[PDB]
Amino acid sequence: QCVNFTTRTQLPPAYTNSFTRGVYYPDKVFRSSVLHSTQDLFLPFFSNVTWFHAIHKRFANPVLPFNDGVYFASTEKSNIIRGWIFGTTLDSKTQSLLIVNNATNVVIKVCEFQFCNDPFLGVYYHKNNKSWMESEFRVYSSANNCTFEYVSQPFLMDLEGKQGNFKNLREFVFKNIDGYFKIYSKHTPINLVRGLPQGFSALEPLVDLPIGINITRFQTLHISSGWTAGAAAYYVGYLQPRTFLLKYNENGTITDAVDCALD
Amino acid sequence: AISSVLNDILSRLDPPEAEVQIDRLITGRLQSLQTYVTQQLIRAAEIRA
Amino acid sequence: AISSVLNDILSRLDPPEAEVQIDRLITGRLQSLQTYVTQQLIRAAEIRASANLAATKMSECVLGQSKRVDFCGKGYHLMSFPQSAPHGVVFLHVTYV
Amino acid sequence: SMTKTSVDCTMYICGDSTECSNLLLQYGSFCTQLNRALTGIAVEQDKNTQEVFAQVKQIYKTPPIKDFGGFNFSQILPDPSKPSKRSFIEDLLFNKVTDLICAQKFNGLTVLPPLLTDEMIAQYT
Amino acid sequence: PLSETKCTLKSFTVEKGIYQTSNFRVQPTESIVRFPNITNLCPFGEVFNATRFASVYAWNRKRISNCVADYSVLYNSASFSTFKCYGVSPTKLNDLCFTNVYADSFVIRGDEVRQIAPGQTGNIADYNYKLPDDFTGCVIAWNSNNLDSKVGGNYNYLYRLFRKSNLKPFERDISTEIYQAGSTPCNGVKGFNCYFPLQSYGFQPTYGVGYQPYRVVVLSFELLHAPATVCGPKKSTNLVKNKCVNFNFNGLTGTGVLTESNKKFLPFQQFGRDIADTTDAVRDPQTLEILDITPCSFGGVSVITPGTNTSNQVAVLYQGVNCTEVNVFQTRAGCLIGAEHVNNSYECDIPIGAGICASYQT
Repeated sequence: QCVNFTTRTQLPPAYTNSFTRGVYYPDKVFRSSVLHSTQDLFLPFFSNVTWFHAIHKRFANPVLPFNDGVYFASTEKSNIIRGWIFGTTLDSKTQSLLIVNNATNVVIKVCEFQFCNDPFLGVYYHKNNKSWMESEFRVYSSANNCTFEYVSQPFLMDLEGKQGNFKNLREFVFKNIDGYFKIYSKHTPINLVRGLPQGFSALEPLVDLPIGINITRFQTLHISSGWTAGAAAYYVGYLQPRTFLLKYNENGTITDAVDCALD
Repeated sequence: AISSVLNDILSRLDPPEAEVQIDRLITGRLQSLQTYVTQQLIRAAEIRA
Repeated sequence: AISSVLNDILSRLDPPEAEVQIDRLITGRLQSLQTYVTQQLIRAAEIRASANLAATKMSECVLGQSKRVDFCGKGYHLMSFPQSAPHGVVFLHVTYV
Repeated sequence: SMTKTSVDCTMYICGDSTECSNLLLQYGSFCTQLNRALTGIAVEQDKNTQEVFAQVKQIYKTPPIKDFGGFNFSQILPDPSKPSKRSFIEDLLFNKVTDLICAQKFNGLTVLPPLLTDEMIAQYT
Repeated sequence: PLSETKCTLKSFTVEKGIYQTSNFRVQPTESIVRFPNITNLCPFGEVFNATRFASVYAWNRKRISNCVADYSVLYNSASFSTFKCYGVSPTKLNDLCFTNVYADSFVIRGDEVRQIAPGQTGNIADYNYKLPDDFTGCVIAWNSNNLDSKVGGNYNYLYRLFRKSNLKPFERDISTEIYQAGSTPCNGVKGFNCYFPLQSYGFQPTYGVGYQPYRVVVLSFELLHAPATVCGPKKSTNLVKNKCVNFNFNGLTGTGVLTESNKKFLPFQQFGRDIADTTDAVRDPQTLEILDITPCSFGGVSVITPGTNTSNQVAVLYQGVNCTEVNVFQTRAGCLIGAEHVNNSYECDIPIGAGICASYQT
């Protein structure tokens, strides 16, 4: 908590390309064999996303603005990301939002958090009774004055380390509508060496948070100074008022999307 | 509108209020007259053929 | 207006308040309906000219033998075979070249 | 000819509501003439087929013993063994020309059936 | 039906032929609306007995959802000074269902009463609290000048007159510090043609109505596409399919026949719509079920009768529908009553369509 990571240094702003990502259900309305158009905050196709990774001498825990909207794309074998940190001051001076997955459900709380130097999570020496359950909380020292709490439905999470190309893919989109936080979640296996694979996927709504707090900055949590990290890769995108064409199948899944102003 | 007779509109509502009721008739009558002219031009193309 | 569904408007606003909202929806739909009818009357005249030309080609090319050039098709006209087609008719022209 | 269509402004303004019907009375006959205009279109669609497809009032047939002088007319002649009389050429003409219509009928759009069916038109031909 | 053509043609002599007169439609016999059980009732009357309310920007909220709404204790009838309501009264909220309800209480001024309205601007509307477009309730107000008013103004309560930007619906600012007021940031401490954002009530009991306090209680309403958990005082009016009914499903009010289909739906998508952006298929919010929306049958009326000098016999024709109510015959055109079907073929006289012709014979 107090002592930061020993081998951590400053990460350079590396960029890469994201092809079809940014597509999501704009509303909860079902659709059957019908095409529609909509305008909302989107991630443009063939855009540039910032390359983020954690390797044993670059440990990524930056601070980026939430003002214009933020896109999450995480390509990881061990699903090393346990969640994210939200807030403005990101300290006990005001309230800040935290989303942490304990590998069973997702705990969402709004409290007064005491922010140390280097937050992080995870477990040590997994070889004995793994269970991948949150035990040591290294992110904040304490909390109080909690005005919001939420518990989601049970989830399945495999954090075990693997070798070779990337497998699990989790893409989240976090936005603010009139104070309501609308969360998108999708999980599908992929095969990735570097960059991003060529394909298409649809994002589904998860939970709507009626909090109403302003978030000007955010952080990322991985996995006390002697701990190392596995193979992790993820992105932070920026949403824009793009216009897409959303095609729907008979079951309501979007297999096709077209960005108007790209081509 | 309130009534088709304009003499009843001018003799009751105020000049600023009367223009609103009269405007509803003018836009309705000009559209009805435009519909008549539209039908005449279509029938005029049939009689010329 | 506020919305395009009267079930939401009539169940909320007052009769004097909803009267202005429904008046704009009806007037817009009456103008939208006249737009379709006007476009159909124009196509009704275009399809009539194609029908009058069809009865002319059916009589001269099929029933009889027409000497008109570029009417029954290229070449010296011999006969013509009509064929049924959806919303129309197909003419098989036999000519001498 | 084209597809016969019929539209009613009674259901077009809104259904099962006295609010639309009361205000249409103030507008009077505005869309009543529109209902007569589209009705006259459907009448013109059926008259276009009468002045063209049927030239004469008498029906003619092919002989059972066919000597055509060397030409083969079996392509243009319909098949008597089929339930619907169609030739080899009319089979392609029908198949190469292409629910959308059922969904539009829910808003008050009425598609009138034609005066003559596919079996009728082939019999005049 | 013979005289129906007389008024259609505006003549007392009806010539032979087919004429359109009226349009038949099947009216719904019952109303099928299905939503699950009630959770709790909102504290509509419990907030009226509070000693002191919060300010405009400080509004306190008690969260009780599932808009059944307490209908028992109602102080809203002729008990207060001024009644300004929108939508429907809270007595009628028993027929409607809302997702979440936030009960708010605040004190405003005389000139700030007109600024209260859903989806509207204003000094306190944009900069402090804005009503959502989902609020169908009444705005309750009463004159507190005999209590909260003090000599020389009451500075206990506060309000924020200025803010750097307008607030979105459902947004709060509790900051009492000095921030940007106008469009030009003055960088903290007041000056450089900026203004101190926080303000205090100047309520004087001896001045006019604009300078006097008014206690206002508004219960925030939320209407979204999420499934509703409550229906009325009574719920189901148990479903009987294959009948014309008036349905309200997941907030979609319509009239049509309810049938079961094979359509496969996603768990997170409640209701579908066709290419016309109209209700197509919906799901049961109470239990697990899939219903298809089939609108009730309708069509035009066709009258087939000979001339006035021939006979008075009239044959009514229904276009493109099957007659289950009702010489009742059915053809490709539809239900035809008042006529006899003849297998023999005759010259076409009265046009019918779909390969059918009618005539007056023996």
